[PDB]
Amino acid sequence: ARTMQTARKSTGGKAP
Amino acid sequence: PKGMFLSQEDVEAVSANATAATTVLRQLDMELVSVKRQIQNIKQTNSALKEKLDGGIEPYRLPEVIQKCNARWTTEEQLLAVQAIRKYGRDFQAISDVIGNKSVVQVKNFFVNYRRRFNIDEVLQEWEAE
Amino acid sequence: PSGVEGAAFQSRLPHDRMTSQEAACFPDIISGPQQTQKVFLFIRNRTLQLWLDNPKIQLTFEATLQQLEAPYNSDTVLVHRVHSYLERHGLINFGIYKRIKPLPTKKTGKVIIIGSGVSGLAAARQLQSFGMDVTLLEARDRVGGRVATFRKGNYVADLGAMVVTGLGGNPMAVVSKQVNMELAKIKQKCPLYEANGQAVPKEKDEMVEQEFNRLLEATSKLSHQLDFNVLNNKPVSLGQALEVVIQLQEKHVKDEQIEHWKKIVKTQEELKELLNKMVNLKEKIKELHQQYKEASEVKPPRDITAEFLVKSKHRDLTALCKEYDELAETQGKLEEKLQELEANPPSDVYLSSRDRQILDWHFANLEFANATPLSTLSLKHWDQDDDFEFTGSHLTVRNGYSCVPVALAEGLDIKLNTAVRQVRYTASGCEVIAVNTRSTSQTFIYKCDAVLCTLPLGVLKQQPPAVQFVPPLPEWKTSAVQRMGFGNLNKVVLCFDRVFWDPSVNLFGHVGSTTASRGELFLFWNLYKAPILLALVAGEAAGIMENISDDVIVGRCLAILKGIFGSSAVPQPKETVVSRWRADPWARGSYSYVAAGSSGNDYDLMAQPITPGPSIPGAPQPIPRLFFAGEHTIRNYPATVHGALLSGLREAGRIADQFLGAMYTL
Ligand SMILES: Cc1cc2nc3c(=O)[nH]c(=O)nc-3n(C[C@H](O)[C@H](O)[C@H](O)COP(=O)(O)OP(=O)(O)OC[C@H]3O[C@@H](n4cnc5c(N)ncnc54)[C@H](O)[C@@H]3O)c2cc1C
Repeated sequence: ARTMQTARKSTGGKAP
Repeated sequence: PKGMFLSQEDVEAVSANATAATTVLRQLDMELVSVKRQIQNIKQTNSALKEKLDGGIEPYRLPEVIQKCNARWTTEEQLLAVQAIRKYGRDFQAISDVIGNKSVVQVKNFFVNYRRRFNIDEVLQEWEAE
Repeated sequence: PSGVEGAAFQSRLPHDRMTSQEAACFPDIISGPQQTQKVFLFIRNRTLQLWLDNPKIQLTFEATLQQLEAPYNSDTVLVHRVHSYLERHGLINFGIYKRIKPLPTKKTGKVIIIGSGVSGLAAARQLQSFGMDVTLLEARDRVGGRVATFRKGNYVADLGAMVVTGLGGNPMAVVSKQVNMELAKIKQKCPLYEANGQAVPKEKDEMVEQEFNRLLEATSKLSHQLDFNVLNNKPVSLGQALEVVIQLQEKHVKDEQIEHWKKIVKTQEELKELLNKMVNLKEKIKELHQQYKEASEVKPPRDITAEFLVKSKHRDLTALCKEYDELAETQGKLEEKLQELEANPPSDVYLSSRDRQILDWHFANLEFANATPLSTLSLKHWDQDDDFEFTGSHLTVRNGYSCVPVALAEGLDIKLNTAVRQVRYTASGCEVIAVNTRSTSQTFIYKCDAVLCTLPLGVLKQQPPAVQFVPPLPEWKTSAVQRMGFGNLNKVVLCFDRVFWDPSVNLFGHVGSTTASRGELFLFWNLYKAPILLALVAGEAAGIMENISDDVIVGRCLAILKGIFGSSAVPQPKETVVSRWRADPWARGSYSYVAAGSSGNDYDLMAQPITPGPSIPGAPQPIPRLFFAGEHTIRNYPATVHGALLSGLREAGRIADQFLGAMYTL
């Protein structure tokens, strides 16, 4: 899932 | 973040069917073409008018006479007045440029002192007809 | 965090609140007074700390009480209850510790574990640690499952799991302390490079990446705010939502041009109407000035009406010369309000090809994170586990990730080349039939009290069944199996005789020309000591490139590399390796994902054990017999190694609780 990203982690839609 | 421009109304207008997306996008694409070449139309209509107005009004401006205002009424200026009233009504401004050396107030004065003698009443009701 | 609170956070637990789990084992405490909760919570949080401090030795109960300070060391049964719950659920004494008390002389219960994948091994170790008899059946001739590490000479490269997603709260952190692992940090700089072989310029790269994340945040608000979640009675995928959001942007660019050009016509038309008034005055002026010229022809002296005709036409023309001057005055304001608009146009496009092919790369990056086309992801739920993200740098295991499953396998009864085939689960116990993968013909029968199934979700999805369940799994489980997503992502590994890339940057992108090819060789990794470059193949490209021979693929690979670094600095690779995980009969895909129409609650159904019906009619409802572990069962940590690990710790505790009883719950 999103968790999984290393490169250019995606942020939109995530709750900081 | 920076919440995209996203209205409720816009959404199903792109989801209604498979290509309702490319429906409205092509409706705007041609709408822009429509106005864009309309601009080129009036941009040329206006280019023609701009050329007809060549020279400006330079050959046609008459040096305006700068001359001092006087008090008394030479029978001449009296008579310019009565015809200025017949042609201009109550414009007192105009009557003051025509007469030339009277300001706008003794213009007014005139209407009352010479009221009876120059029958301004008939002159002015004559002007209202027209 | 720091102190006993940090121990709690490193064990994925709130330091100041009791969890739903402990509500279950300590319902006396939870329903009790606020003070006792605090005692427990300190006792809990304290204990993990001593385990977390030294995880290379067993943390015995006596040990814990010894190091507890009053007033907490005062109530011993509470300390025993806590220490036992912690030990049961793999919050302490898990992984590879030296044992203090030795393993029980004669065991109790028999568990058969299908799969020696990491989740598999995880359970096996706990169960054996609890005095049970455990055997693992593994179809492969090695233990890793989807942790697969290529090795030849000095070359080393994982075709499976590669990255620890940061030690902040990671149980993988505990393993690395216990186990030799060379953990190496991944520095975040990732240059992109378009199809030409030359870098994206910093301007472009920040403007697209930012627009991407903006598009993502948009979809989130379609999902949760605007409730955009059904469309022609299918669920919305992240893919669709992405297109509807881009279509909305591409629309907005066109209203902005239309409203601005429409501003130009509203003033070019006021100009028209004013130029008309100005020709119609040059016309009146033309004829007036004539008339004045004919009236000054009469030469003075002249009677006073003739004198006023000259004087009149003079006022009348000067007055019309005023009216015309006020009008090319105002023609000045409009004529420059128009070089004003035409100077500031709104932007011409939403996105150009060069932009969109770069935005595609960020979608490839999402399609890699989920191992699936965004057209299959659930809009609402794809990211539903983001809350449990770890902290810290991501890392690589520089000596190969397989060194972890291998280390875990030490001490365990593991049968290799043993392909399970049928699982029979009955009121009285369980038989599992396996064949030998080499000589299919040698058949095996395994009887046991319970079976732990860590079969990959793709294996479970296989049509026709690669494994028969007897009796068939209930509809509620098999429905969750379809709904769940099992996707694909592959890896190409290139070994060279010399470093030709930038040795101080660990990764870099390649940008695809097509949207279709956006997954194809889109991401590279320099990770290991040897000169190895490793390339990802995600998205829709994942399934495609399996059909294509290695050579063709290593071709497109060396091609992209040549464009980047120059056709003369790129040697022939010494050794090459292409993964094919959907083809792999024991994988059937790469890892799981929240498919459209699924939720993360399907992960929970996935982990619910099965209880067979009575042998004798009217005999009472049995003890659950069939358990499930693996990455596709752990909702809050899907599709990772540490999640598999966690799921194995989970089932192992749940099994032991069902078969050795839980003294710690009274
Ligand atoms: C290409 C790729 C890259 C990845 N990279 C990362 C990463 O960087 N970080 C991360 O955290 N995670 C990563 N993962 C995910 C991680 O590898 C998995 O989530 C995890 O290893 C799965 O563990 P599991 O124990 O549930 O399944 P597995 O590890 O697959 O274990 C299941 C076992 O069952 C065996 N088996 C299957 N069928 C049978 C049968 N019929 N009989 C007997 N045995 C059978 C299999 O051979 C296997 O050994 C990656 C996965 C892939 C595919």
